[PDB]
Amino acid sequence: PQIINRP
Amino acid sequence: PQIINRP
Amino acid sequence: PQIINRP
Amino acid sequence: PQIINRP
Amino acid sequence: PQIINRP
Amino acid sequence: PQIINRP
Amino acid sequence: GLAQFIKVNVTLENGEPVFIYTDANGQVCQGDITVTQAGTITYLLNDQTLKGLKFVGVGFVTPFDGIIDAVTISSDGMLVQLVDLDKTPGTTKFQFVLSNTANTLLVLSPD
Amino acid sequence: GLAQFIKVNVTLENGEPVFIYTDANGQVCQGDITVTQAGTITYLLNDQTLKGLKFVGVGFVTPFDGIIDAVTISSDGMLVQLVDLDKTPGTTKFQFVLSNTANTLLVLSPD
Amino acid sequence: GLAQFIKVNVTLENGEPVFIYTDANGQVCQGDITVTQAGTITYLLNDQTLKGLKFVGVGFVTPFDGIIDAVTISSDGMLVQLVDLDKTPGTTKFQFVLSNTANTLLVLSPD
Amino acid sequence: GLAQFIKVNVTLENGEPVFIYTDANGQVCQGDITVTQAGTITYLLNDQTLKGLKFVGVGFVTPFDGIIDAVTISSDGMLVQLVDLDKTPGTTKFQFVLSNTANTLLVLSPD
Amino acid sequence: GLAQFIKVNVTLENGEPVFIYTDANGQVCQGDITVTQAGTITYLLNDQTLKGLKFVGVGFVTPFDGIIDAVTISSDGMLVQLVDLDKTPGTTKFQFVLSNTANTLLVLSPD
Amino acid sequence: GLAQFIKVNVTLENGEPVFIYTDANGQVCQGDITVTQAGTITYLLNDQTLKGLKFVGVGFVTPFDGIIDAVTISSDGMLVQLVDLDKTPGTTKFQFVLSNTANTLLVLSPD
Ligand SMILES: [Zn+2]
Ligand SMILES: [Zn+2]
Ligand SMILES: [Zn+2]
Ligand SMILES: [Zn+2]
Ligand SMILES: [Zn+2]
Ligand SMILES: [Zn+2]
Repeated sequence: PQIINRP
Repeated sequence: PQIINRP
Repeated sequence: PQIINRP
Repeated sequence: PQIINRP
Repeated sequence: PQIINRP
Repeated sequence: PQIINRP
Repeated sequence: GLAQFIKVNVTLENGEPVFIYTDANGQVCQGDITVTQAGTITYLLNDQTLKGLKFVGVGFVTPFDGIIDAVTISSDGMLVQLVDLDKTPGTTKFQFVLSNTANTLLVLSPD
Repeated sequence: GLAQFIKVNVTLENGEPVFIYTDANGQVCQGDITVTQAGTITYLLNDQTLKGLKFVGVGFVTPFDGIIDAVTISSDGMLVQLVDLDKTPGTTKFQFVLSNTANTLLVLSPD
Repeated sequence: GLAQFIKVNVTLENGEPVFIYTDANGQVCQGDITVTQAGTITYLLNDQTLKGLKFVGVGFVTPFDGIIDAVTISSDGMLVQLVDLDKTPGTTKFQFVLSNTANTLLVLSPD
Repeated sequence: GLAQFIKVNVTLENGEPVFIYTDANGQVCQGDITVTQAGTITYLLNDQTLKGLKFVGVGFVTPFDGIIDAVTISSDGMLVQLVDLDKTPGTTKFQFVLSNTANTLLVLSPD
Repeated sequence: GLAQFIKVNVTLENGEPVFIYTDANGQVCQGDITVTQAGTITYLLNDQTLKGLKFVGVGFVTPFDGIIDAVTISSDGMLVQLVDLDKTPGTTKFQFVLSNTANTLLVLSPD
Repeated sequence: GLAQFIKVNVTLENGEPVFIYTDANGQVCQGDITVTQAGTITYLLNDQTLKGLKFVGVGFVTPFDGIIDAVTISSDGMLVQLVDLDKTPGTTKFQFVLSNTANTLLVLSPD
């Protein structure tokens, strides 16, 4: 899978 | 330490 | 990489 | 348990 | 080494 | 066993 | 932070593993986490393959990108967790890495 | 769920380890979590002892009480996480378990 | 030196482990060794819990006190030994540390 | 059988690993083996990343296809070998799996 | 190079292990390899002892002689391989090293 | 029982390991124990080879003879202990098994 970091 | 579970 | 088995 | 060293 | 058991 | 290297 | 939980269901089709992720509401998803705050993602193995799968880690082609800070694993190989501590912005792709009891090859989820 | 983070600072006083917990706001606390929802607690090792401490697990005198569901650990021994999956009500006490590089005794935090 | 042997019997009461030590004469004791010379203490696990207990080490809150010099463990987790090589005077308290097959929490004997 | 040898050179570009395979004649290749007889393929790690890479195994998205029969690994993580014992016809793709000393994420070669 | 394969058959006689090597043609031999080029020797465990034997490595009384360059082992303990990379001339003797499930002693093939 | 202690001094001569046993009185011996009662033998590694030796176990060509009941090992590979619990009469021969940091071959003391 993919992880998207939007802090 | 201690853990207290209050569900 | 890839492995191709041609016995 | 406990260990007591009396050399 | 060797161990010799003489009970 | 034994291994003999004869390059 | 937020603690998210995803179940990693592994079945066999045509003799090979298939990874199906389910979320808290039991819905099938792709087990992606768009993350907005520091937290954890916990993946729980549900092995239905009869091949003795156990997690051994989580693999990355770009392991130094900082998106995921750490990986932790349970002693029984049933859980792995991703830790995102310092909120590095961007996206990363990963593959689960598993041992199996049928052979000595490691198992990867799809790229 | 909630993802909580605590730093486990270990110093030496009179030659022996002292465990000081700090929370997200850098405050000293006792590193207790009264938990109200399913989630994770992540403990980060800050070893200031020069004795090469690494987490090896989390120990319980009552390990079957269900309060904590699982423990996960990072490969470098710098992180351990407690998982509370199924919200069993009650209280449990635990001690960190650590290896050290000075000797072959395991290190425990106080009972 | 003297080689002392103690059996660590573990039963379950109310679902939780109970540690009962027996000596060479099959008597229940507290598995303390007042030691007067350099030697070894060998602890043999008799697990009657059905929870797959195995020793993983011996833990100390004061691991640098020198009372016990080293710990050794068998590959099957059935034996642990304490070595007292250099006769440091004083007293120390320890807790056995065990893995189990029911969950990923470590098991400790009482403080 | 034939024993083939490939060097796995790992460099960093833009902070991330790059895998370059070299053959017996020191030529860059893609480290594919079209195999015609039962034998071994030995991969030797040349880590030039300063990130403490070590092989931990070889991973497969289709690990039960029989193309590779077994994987062996050296204790220092510097060598992995693929064994092809029973000449199952077909093609498989694999990714090296490596630990690193900078973080607790596993490293994968490209899919 | 050449990839050679030998089966390590282990039986019990008078309660103790007996090592019988068989070659590709199913013939009993002494599992010696006079080697003339760089290559691999793969040893496959066929444990008929009921004592749960697994390879844990290959041992040498003269381990720095350079005759064998490396040893690799499969995760299940069923295979070990000797690598001879740099063709150091001479002869060396080795003993297989195996764990067993009956006791915590390691098993050695004869000197 | 009796707890006996022997130091395993390992030096290199002509590039290869030499095992010299010393007893409690600092005398060179062959590190044999004629044993008359149940007890332990503790072997302490003094590695003077610069090859990073660590004990990994104790090996036996006749591992089921009952002369030695169990082997225990310290986490740092500096100590191994033989346990003789049930006084089986007879004689057995053993070889120390050690890892090293120069190569992936195991080191054996002489047969
Ligand atoms: Zn980050
Ligand atoms: Zn619970
Ligand atoms: Zn001491
Ligand atoms: Zn095959
Ligand atoms: Zn060589
Ligand atoms: Zn016996």
